[PDB]
Amino acid sequence: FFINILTLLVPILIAMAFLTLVERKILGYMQLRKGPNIVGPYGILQPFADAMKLFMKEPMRPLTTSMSLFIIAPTLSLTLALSLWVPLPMPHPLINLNLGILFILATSSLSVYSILWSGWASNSKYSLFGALRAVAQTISYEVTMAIILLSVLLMNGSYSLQTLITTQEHMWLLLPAWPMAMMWFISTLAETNRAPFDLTEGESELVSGFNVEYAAGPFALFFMAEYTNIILMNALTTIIFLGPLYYINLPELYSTNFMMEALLLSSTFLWIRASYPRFRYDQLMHLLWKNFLPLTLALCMWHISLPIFTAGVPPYM
Amino acid sequence: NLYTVIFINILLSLTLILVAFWLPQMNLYSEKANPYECGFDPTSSARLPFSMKFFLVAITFLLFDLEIALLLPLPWAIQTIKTSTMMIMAFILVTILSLGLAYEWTQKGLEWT
Amino acid sequence: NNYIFVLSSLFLVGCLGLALKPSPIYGGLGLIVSGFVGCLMVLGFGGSFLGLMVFLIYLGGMLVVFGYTTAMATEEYPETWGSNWLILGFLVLGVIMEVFLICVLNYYDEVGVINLDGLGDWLMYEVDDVGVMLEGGIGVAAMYSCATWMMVVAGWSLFAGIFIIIEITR
Amino acid sequence: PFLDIQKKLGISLDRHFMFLSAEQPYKNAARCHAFEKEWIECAHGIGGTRAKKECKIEFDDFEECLLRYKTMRRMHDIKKQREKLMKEGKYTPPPHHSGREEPRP
Amino acid sequence: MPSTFFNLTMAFSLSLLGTLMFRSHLMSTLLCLEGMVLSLFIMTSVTSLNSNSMSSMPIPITILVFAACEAAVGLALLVKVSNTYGTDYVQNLNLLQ
Amino acid sequence: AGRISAFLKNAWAKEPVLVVSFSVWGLAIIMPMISPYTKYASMINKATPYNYPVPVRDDGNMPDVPSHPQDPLGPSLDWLKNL
Amino acid sequence: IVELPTLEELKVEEVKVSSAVLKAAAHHYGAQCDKTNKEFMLCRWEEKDPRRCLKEGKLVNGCALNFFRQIKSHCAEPFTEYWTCLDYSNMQLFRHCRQQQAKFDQCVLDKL
Amino acid sequence: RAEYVVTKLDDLINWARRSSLWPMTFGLACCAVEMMHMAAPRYDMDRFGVVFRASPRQADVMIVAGTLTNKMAPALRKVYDQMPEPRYVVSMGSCANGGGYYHYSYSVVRGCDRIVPVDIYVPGCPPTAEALLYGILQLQRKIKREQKLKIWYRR
Amino acid sequence: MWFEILPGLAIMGVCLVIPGVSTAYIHKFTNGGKEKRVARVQYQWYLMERDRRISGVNRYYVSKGLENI
Ligand code: SF4
Repeated sequence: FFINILTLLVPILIAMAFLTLVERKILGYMQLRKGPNIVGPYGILQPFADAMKLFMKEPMRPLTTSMSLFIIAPTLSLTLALSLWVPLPMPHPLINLNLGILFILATSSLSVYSILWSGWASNSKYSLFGALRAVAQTISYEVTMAIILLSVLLMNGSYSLQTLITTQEHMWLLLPAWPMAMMWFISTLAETNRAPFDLTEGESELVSGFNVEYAAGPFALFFMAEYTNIILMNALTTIIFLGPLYYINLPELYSTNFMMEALLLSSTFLWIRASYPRFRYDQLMHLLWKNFLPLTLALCMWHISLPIFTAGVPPYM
Repeated sequence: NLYTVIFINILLSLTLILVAFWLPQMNLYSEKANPYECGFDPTSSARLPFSMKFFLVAITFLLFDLEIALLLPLPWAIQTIKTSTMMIMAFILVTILSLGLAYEWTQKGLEWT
Repeated sequence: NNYIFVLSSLFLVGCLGLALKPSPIYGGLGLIVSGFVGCLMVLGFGGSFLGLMVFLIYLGGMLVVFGYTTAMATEEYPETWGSNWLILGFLVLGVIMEVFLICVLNYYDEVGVINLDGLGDWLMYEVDDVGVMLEGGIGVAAMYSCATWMMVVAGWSLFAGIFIIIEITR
Repeated sequence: PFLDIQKKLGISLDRHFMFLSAEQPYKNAARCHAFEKEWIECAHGIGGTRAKKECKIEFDDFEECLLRYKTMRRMHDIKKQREKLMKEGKYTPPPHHSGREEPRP
Repeated sequence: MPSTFFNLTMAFSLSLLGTLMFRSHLMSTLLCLEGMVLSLFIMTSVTSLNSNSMSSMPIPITILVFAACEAAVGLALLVKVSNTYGTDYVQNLNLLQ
Repeated sequence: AGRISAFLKNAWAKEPVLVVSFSVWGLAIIMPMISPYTKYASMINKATPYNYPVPVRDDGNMPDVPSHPQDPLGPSLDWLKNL
Repeated sequence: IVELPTLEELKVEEVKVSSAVLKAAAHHYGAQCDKTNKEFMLCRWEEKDPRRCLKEGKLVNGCALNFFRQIKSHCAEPFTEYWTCLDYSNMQLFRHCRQQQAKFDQCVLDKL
Repeated sequence: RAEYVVTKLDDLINWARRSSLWPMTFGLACCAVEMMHMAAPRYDMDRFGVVFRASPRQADVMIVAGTLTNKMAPALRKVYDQMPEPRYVVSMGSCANGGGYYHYSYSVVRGCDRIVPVDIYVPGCPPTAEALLYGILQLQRKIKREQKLKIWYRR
Repeated sequence: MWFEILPGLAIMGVCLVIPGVSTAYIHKFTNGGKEKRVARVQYQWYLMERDRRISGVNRYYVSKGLENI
């Protein structure tokens, strides 16, 4: 089991490091740059050197900060971001929860708790601004996102994650639920703070947000947690909505199709980052409570009525 | 199982904090540990009272989170035998939530003060 | 094997720190440590829905409770658990009172409350082995069908809560 | 009730989950369901003051079932006698209690 | 079970001692009130789990919804107190004598 | 009768999200009342085996309650196996 | 004294047949052995007495081993194919190996 | 042999800092446009792996661009002092080198050498984006050829 | 060109197709050619507990078919 822990936790770190590499390369090719060509064979040794620069640089111990929350927020942030992968399905999961969608929802809010403790105990006015726009960002996203997960699991009757692939064996859930799918992709952009809905990391209205005073080390480990959340909710959107064909004789063919689909979804995520301009904390909350919450309440209404109109009551397992 | 995965995640991130702190060289002084705000010292203390501007929409975020935790047993309540009163109860409370958000939308407290 | 008693002593420690009342920014951290402890307690007891449901509803409430602590009720030089020494002395006094309470509670009562090799054996009373519905999710699913007045009164509480909060914050 | 409007209109609104022995989703009976059923059907309109001396045996059996206090006391003296007998060395443990045997299903 | 339930009763007696005194803020008292919300949920779910009375599972979500709704009412009450004062403290509220 | 149509088309052109939400809301309200498969959901949730329906005692009285499980007597499921 | 039966009363021929192979011979068990099994559940729901229903416990164990004796004597090899195919899957889902089920029911209708 | 292991660990710890060094989204000048032109995709930062972060706690090298006035001097030293301990400074342009224009002004600090250490002086009023991309190559080889663990060993 | 990103994206695809294939193969090697049973309800857990007590070597995965009966 610990062999499965090490061989699931090491190559997800290699995968998010290469996600930061293909972020810099895909934003480069979007922006007519070439991306980090000069180190490694085509870029491969850049994020290993980024970790080996940012972990052999030192962090601060500031006077103004609180030291216990300063050292206990980023250890949480890497633990929760690497611990949302353990109920993820693949063919057969590392850990099969009975109800794992609530674990994904709650511990995804606990990542924003790590961000929020960084924002308060970093103890800058910039960091307090970043903490309160984390609060306003989750005020925008959280009710909408859980109504989306509820209203799609009115088609798959349990909260289990293997039940999603035995529901999505025959067809994807993009085709019955594309008004769910577009607003879920927008809401998980709001979850994982990417460049349309990236406030709270900021970089173009304020300086850094949650990691203003957080130097190298804990800023790197937040960066580890943030891009782990990027590849995580890319894979979660990939398994829940465009979940591929599932063969019980060939799970590796389905895993290759799932990984081509997940690299397409991650390229779509970074493509959205280098295609759209950035929101505001007022307009973000405004349209995620105005143009989303009546629409996702009506989609909750329609998927409540969907085991009555077409009489598909979902099974328990 | 899951307690051991959570604890090896604790051990991995604590090992990363220990290799982030104890291995690099570090000299620290008062201007280095001075808090950053644009290149100057801050005007007041950084924990001075914020006057909050999203307060009523913050409380209806809290009450909407209580409604979605009310609405969380509904994927197993779709399997019940009294499905007429189940769908009437789900209809009347999603109508209650849409009318409450429509009241807040007409009263225009979504904008800050 | 002693999971629920170790977690319940940790809940006693976290509610003791919340009871000893720091700056409420730090009190939200202590109460959400107690919330993770209680979610893991219900998930170790057999409620696979109720612990994660209180983690969702409590993380989502306590987020903006934390935001209201760091906006409204903040202070220039706050008090954590280690700032004020009467609070720190009360913390170590409550810790030694807790372990003195269990050190007198395994000896006075002569019943099965605390035993060094006989605690944790009386935790699961009865779950059905061949039954199919033993988790807590279908019973709280039954408030849509059997106990419909609960959902009527909770939806009216939230409707009146929206109207009452608009009238308070106006 | 004070205003007995549920008994007046004849519709149960909070009354169908009042005790432990009420009806349950998908017919899964609670623990001490038979004890609660025999306690209510022994207090079936007797009254409170006469019932607390009449069905005191059935309440005492149901309270013993629900809280298991004399049962945990019995198992506490059994486990204390097991620790005393293992410290004495008289009690050879059986292999069925030790677990080193083929089990029946 | 009686060790867990008596330690939850001790946690409620501790949070009673917490919300029955005031140190500097009304908000830490409201955090003690929400500690009472969490302690009553854990106590109700532990009682329903070991008694296996799964028909009374509508009760602890009603505990959470009503007690967190009145907690949200008190959180915006502290917002209106700090709006009408500018301060927040317990000793600020002696103007009704 | 042109004012309601002009207001509906103006809201459709300007802010169509509330129009789509109220239309899908009214469709979800009225579509169980239209569809004939509303009555099949209670049939599905009744005719699922979910516990053990226990055998009953007999004195030679009832003929509808069968003895063999493959008897034609009782509530059959030709509306579910074939449909 | 709460009465409990002795260990020699519980000296039955216990069925040494596993989970997925029992799930393979689930519906044929309910097809064939329907008198003794429903007698045992009628005892256990109107008597509430596991000290009393042991004498029908011997009958339902004898019917289960007679049913498996008929299968083992007559229809062993498509049963081994079908229960190995059912034991391959995760939750013993019946959908994955319906091709073996037609061979199993054709062999059972041929011989038994 | 231990000195070979020490020098190869020194090269392995300096390879990361010479490749993935992270500069500063600075400003202040005419010379702010040419930092943006090294960001521009003709002579490119990000091909080397040279990323404009905004925070001084996350930065690794400071590109001081152009004029450094008397009001800007604590607003430059405060930022450099809150850079963490591998701190390299490029001075873009002649006003950050020694005060190209406004050497004799009342309100220019006469170069960035008066305030912080500057590890490479890149001259021009335009340093072209290729010219201080050469400058980031020369700082890259400078902290390649520095010896930290070697003089930790012989000490 | 467009084929420049695809080496790094291909080793990303290899190193992210390795944990699901690795956890399916280690579930097969854990449960001896069979897959790990999932206990969504209590009946599946009592079924797996009875599977362990039928096998008798404290093992879920090995099972007694008609070779014992
Ligand atoms: S160095 Fe030249 S180009 Fe740069 S700020 Fe000075 S005058 Fe302008």
